[PDB]
Amino acid sequence: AAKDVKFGNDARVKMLRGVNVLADAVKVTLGPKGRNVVLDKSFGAPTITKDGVSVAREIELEDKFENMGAQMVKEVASKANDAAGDGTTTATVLAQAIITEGLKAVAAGMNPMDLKRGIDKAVTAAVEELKALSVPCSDSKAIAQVGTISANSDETVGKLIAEAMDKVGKEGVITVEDGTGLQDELDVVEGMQFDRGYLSPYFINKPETGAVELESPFILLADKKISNIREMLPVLEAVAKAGKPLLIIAEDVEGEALATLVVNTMRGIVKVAAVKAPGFGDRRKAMLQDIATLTGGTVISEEIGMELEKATLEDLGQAKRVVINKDTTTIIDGVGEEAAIQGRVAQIRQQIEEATSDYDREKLQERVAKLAGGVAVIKVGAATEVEMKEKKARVEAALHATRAAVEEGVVAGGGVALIRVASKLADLRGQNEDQNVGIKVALRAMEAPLRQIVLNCGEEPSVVANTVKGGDGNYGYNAATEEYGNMIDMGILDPTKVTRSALQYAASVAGLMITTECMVTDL
Amino acid sequence: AAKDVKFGNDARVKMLRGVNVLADAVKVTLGPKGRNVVLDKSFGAPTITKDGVSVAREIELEDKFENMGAQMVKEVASKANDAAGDGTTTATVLAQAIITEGLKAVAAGMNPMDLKRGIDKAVTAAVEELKALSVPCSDSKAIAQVGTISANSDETVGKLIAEAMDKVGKEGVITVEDGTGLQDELDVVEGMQFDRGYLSPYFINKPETGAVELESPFILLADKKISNIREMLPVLEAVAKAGKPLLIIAEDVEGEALATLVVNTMRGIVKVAAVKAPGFGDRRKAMLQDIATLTGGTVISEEIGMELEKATLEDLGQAKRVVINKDTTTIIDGVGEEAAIQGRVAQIRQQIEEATSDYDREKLQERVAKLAGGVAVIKVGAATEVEMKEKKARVEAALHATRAAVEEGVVAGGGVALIRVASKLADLRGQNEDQNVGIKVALRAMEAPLRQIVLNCGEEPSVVANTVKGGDGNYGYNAATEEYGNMIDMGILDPTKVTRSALQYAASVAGLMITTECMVTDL
Amino acid sequence: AAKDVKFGNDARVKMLRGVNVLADAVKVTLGPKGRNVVLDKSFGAPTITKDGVSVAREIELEDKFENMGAQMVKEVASKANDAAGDGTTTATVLAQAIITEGLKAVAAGMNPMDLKRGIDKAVTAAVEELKALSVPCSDSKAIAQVGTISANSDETVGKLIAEAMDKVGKEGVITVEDGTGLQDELDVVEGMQFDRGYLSPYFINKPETGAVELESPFILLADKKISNIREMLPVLEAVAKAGKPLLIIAEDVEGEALATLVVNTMRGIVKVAAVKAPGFGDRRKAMLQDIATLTGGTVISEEIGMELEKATLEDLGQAKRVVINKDTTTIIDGVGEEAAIQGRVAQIRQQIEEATSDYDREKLQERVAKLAGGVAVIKVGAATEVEMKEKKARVEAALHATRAAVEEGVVAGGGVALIRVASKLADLRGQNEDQNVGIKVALRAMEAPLRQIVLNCGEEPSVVANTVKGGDGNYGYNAATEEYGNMIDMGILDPTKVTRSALQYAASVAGLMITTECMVTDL
Ligand SMILES: Nc1ncnc2c1ncn2[C@@H]1O[C@H](COP(=O)(O)OP(=O)(O)OP(=O)(O)O)[C@@H](O)[C@H]1O
Ligand SMILES: Nc1ncnc2c1ncn2[C@@H]1O[C@H](COP(=O)(O)OP(=O)(O)OP(=O)(O)O)[C@@H](O)[C@H]1O
Ligand SMILES: Nc1ncnc2c1ncn2[C@@H]1O[C@H](COP(=O)(O)OP(=O)(O)OP(=O)(O)O)[C@@H](O)[C@H]1O
Ligand SMILES: [Mg+2]
Ligand SMILES: [Mg+2]
Ligand SMILES: [Mg+2]
Repeated sequence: AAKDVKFGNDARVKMLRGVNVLADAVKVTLGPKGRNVVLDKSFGAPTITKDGVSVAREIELEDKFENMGAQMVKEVASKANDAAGDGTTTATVLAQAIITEGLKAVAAGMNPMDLKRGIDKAVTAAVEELKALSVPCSDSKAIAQVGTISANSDETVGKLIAEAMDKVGKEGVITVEDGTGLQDELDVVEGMQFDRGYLSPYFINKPETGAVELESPFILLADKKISNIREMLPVLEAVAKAGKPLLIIAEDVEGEALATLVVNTMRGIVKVAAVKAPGFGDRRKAMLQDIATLTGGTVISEEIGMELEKATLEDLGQAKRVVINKDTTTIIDGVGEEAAIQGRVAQIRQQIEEATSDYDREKLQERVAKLAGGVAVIKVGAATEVEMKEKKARVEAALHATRAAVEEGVVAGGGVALIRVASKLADLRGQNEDQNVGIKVALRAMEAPLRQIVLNCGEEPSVVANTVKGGDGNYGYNAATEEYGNMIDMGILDPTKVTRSALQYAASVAGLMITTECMVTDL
Repeated sequence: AAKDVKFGNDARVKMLRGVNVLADAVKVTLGPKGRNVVLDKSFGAPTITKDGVSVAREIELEDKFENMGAQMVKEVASKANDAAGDGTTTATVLAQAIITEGLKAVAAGMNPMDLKRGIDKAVTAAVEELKALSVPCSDSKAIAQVGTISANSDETVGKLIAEAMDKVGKEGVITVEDGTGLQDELDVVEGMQFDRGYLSPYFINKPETGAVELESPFILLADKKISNIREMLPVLEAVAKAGKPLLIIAEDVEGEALATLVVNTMRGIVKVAAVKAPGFGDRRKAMLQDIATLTGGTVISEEIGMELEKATLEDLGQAKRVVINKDTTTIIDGVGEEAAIQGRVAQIRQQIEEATSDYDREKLQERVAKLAGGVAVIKVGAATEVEMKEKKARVEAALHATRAAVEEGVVAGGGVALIRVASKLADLRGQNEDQNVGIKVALRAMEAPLRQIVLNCGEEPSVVANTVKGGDGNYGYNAATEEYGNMIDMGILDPTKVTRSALQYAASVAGLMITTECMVTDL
Repeated sequence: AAKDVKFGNDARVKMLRGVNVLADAVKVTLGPKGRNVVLDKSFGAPTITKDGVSVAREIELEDKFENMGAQMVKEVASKANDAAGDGTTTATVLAQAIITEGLKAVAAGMNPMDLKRGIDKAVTAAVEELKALSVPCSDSKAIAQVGTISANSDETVGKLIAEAMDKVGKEGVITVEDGTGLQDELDVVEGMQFDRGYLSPYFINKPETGAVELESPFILLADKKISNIREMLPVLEAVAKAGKPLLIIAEDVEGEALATLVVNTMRGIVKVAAVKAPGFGDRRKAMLQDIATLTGGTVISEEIGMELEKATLEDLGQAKRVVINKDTTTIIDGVGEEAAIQGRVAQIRQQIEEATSDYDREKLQERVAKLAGGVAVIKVGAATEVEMKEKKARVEAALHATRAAVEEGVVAGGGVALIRVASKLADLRGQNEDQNVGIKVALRAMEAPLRQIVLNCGEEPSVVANTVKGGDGNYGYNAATEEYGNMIDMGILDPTKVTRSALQYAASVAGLMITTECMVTDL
């Protein structure tokens, strides 16, 4: 079953109360003045983390309708999180701001659909304007700063990510592991990364992220593509011994060879993942060799024409870790000696001398980049296990945000980017008055992030907001030092990606909420 | 179990209260001014859809008798929905209007049976009069408009359906799929559609609609009719490999061949559907070939006399999708090359030159139409999964209504058609006064839809109603612009089919409700 | 599920109340004036032990939030206990002191993060300063005193530990067993200890401490490394007879031999642990022989080149007890005669005469130390089983603390060390006022231990504190005699390790607690 059915105003006030409890609990957290949130545990000491996200996860309300409103806006943070891995609190205060004024306009008699249309138009133009302002990333200091800011005042994690990207760039892979010990640790181990993915998706390992991950696995470099089981038999058994995954790098991922791997790892003997030698055609064989040289068992190549059968137990290689993902196959560390690797480099280096053309030159540079690009490993600091798991989360998000920042650039942080955008949209209008109110609702909500940051400092939101709007460009308020200045020069940046995402998800959920004619729930 | 038994007036007031709660919740929704309904979910954010239907599904009342009244009238929307796929809200306000005045007349002492007879007579004549007024559909713009109107202000879905029907007409099949991505998408893939249905009803797949649906299935064109298992063995095994359905298009659906398909797909090996080559006799073989040319493996024909055995692995064909239904067998996309297809066209095109007669000419044109008629695919827009599933529903209904409109035409929308009909019946009378009151009850209820649309706009129902009744023809009120004008010229049309259905189901359930001498329910 | 969510001050007062109940219950206990705590049992008489730890284990509160605060600070004692095995009560009063003033500062409006930073800085410098003051241990009387003090006024246990360490030093192993009878017991049985650990981490026995323990096991000294099963067959069967564990001491722990032991003890026949002959290379064989001479079956050596097969049933040796751990393999008691042992000593003693060099001299001395170093066994006094199990705990902790004291020295007890450290940090400052308050909070809490000890005596904390701070160095208050004096001269010492640990864990948990923006718990 029997349902309770309402109609009219009574659903709106319920929703609003529910989003307010959630947003108010979450938004404090934001702003350096407030610090941490505690999250209760059934056993032992509570968790202390400054996660807006950590706070949101705990919010559930008694009133069924208020709880619905809270769970709905909670979707904002989660989507912003999944998409950018940062800015969930910012997204939550933007949503509350849009929902609050939007529902007030509805109560005033304004058309919900028009309000939503206006909000949408403002967000569409705001995003374009955000792209126009955003400017790209810089060297490791800037990367560290952005990372720190995106991790909420962990400058350590910020530096780590910046250094890791300085080593491998985007190209290498960057990974995060629990720390070997209680320090933030950043080290480049020989990542060779080449562009497959796995085959049968059924190779997916623990990483729910749609990847696979092997630790100290063995690496069969079938250089030729694998003809026979026979050729595999020796390596498959070496991998049969437990804890040693096997990674098959044959000329392409086979039928024959692949089919066997799928069946064997299907029966629990020798878990195993397969990927092609990189590229196509000729370069494929040359690349399959670069992997051999890196993982130490240098297989007599496909280029040579020698087979997997040629490939042997010597052929098998090994690395502390290998991941095969959306990106690639990435081998982290490698048996292959630097001697062999650096020697291989010298070879290809002459190839470029000999090579008549640019094409051969391009193809060679592609190989050196893959084989030398390497990989950067971020170990979250540790001791105790709780703090270690927490810092790991921050490093993960900070990395994600910084990566985005590097691609298309970051914008002034401290909520000033959205304020500059809002001021540029002062003349934006819609098809009618109600749509115009919706536009204004959105532009007003764009000041909320800066205002909450200031409020958390113990300062006056309107005064600081008024002063920032007074200047222009990167002029903003540094909440850490409580001084005005050039946000970029002070190193307070936000990846354009997280700002954009926070705004779009906030407007999206807000738009939905806005129109509720009738509500139905269990009695 | 022990029952509670009432009698007399007390059942009527209960029913009326129950239909009022349901109808009032539903009818707001209707009218552009009101927007969406929210439907609560046990997990996550509520659903926002503007579905009268969505609202009705949630309505259940505490008082057992009131709940009975609500569940009864709820049958109106569901039947109108099943029959026309649109107009459920319109049907619900017509029912409430008829039930309300009808029960009042009963309370006044009027004979229930006569009241029902009068209502029935008015509806019978009204439907005839509705047919007299209705006028047929037009080109893609009109189709888009009607579709939009039938989808409640989704002009996008309206355009899609209109374009899809412009491509294949009625003849081709039109289908709807979840969008590949988050856009309304409309594309014609080579539908060849021929008239069967499936040899065994036990071939129905998941589509509860009594159709079976295969994705990228293999197509055996047994041109000759299939003699042997032997001939099937090769194709059956190719289909044995999983995910590839098999579609058997042999000269007719067999015994021999059919029986095998029924047994094999019965054991989970090679799921499989069979249909005849189209038509009978000679044309059958020629048509079975058109399918071959379309699905790419051109089987040596029955016309030739070559067999299924002649037919091979080359013979097997393939298409992204095939549906076998009430309509036909429809192959969407096809392996068969345009080269082959267009060449086949040229052949038959000369056949028409050579052909002595009209008969041969007709038969040939039938084949080109089937092979060229093609098929239109409507992809509801996507991102996120919720909105995507919703828009898909709207496109489905809009399509259904527009299809009906194209067949026998549409009538002025905005509730004006029923108002014109009602005015034409002002002199209608029955066998007695009570029957006359029933007639008047029905004619009065016919104004309800226009009045509710206006009420939802925030305007005055009586004033607008009075003004529309004042003019005539397609003169009506445009609720979107709040201007009077020619409904047809403004593109506000309703398929005559949904209007007729809404009225008949409303009168039908209303008639039933009207007479309740005694009521029995569980204690 | 549903959660209750609070925010603001209300979490802090709850936490504080919870830590106060726990700390107040625990801190009495500390100080000689108060004696014991009773712990209720479901059956029989209550347990009487003076364990702060015993009291903490029983603390659970009704109010869910207060209980959380109690369980959180309870983590302080447990970690200090795991790390130093003493000073849990001291750690608890330091935590209460830091938490109390820290939360007061927060309520006053001070920045939690800065408060925590200040506390952390003070603790970091305090620990450095603690190292500067600490001074190393001395002969058995001093060891006894420190042990007694660390065991809370069991001078008996103190003497035992001191004597045990005087026998074997650190080098020998010291162990604790339930008393054979109701006395503090203390005896050196021939421990020969060398550094392995176990070949397989699946040899771990009852001892949860990550060790193995065998009673009267048989000792196979495979001097040569074990080639064959054949060689093992005789000894494996002798060990097959039950209750006699087998310890394999072959040239190294094998593959061949090791693999067999893992499989056999895996099937419940002959439980068995394997360890290498000590060292590498040549010295390995010589050392493997020292074990033979000690466990009585002197195996024809690896040095000789004779094999396990050479080794026989005579070869097998036996000892009341053997433990294989983090430290080593340690054989306690031995079949091997003193005749053989002392004779072996004479041999190696001449080796030193002959030996040309220092290297050979060093290697030989290493062997005599291992073979003669011996082992000290501490039997907690007994009758009745309850008291016996209790005294055993005290001896274990006292031993642990005294061992730490011997390594890097002890500091003045009675809480004076922390008071001296605090006075040396009077000018320590941070980045801002809030950080300065945090520093002061920590320095103030450092007086808490001495103040509680005095309070438990029935004296005035402020007066005694004031007087101790008045003097300097090891000047302190002897709570047993209620006289001031030189803490070291009076034998009141604390291992620097327990003092350091108590302070760090107290500050660590206190720091966490301090910042709670919001709290979430089950309804
Ligand atoms: N010194 C500073 N002055 C002003 N604003 C700052 C400063 N440091 C960081 N910020 C801003 O705070 C926001 C990022 O903090 P945080 O990561 O806590 O927010 P969030 O990402 O929304 O919350 P969460 O990380 O839990 O999702 C950004 O807009 C950032 O620019
Ligand atoms: N611009 C307009 N002016 C007047 N009436 C309009 C306008 N647009 C649509 N309508 C009318 O609204 C009705 C269709 O809307 P809707 O689909 O919401 O009603 P419904 O089909 O009864 O509800 P549901 O689709 O949930 O069953 C039609 O009678 C249509 O002509
Ligand atoms: N004669 C004494 N005068 C002053 N203080 C003393 C005296 N004897 C012991 N103490 C002090 O009491 C403390 C050790 O006692 P105790 O072991 O009870 O404390 P605890 O280790 O914190 O509690 P628990 O052992 O249950 O963890 C030390 O700081 C020690 O120096
Ligand atoms: Mg963040
Ligand atoms: Mg409709
Ligand atoms: Mg103690």
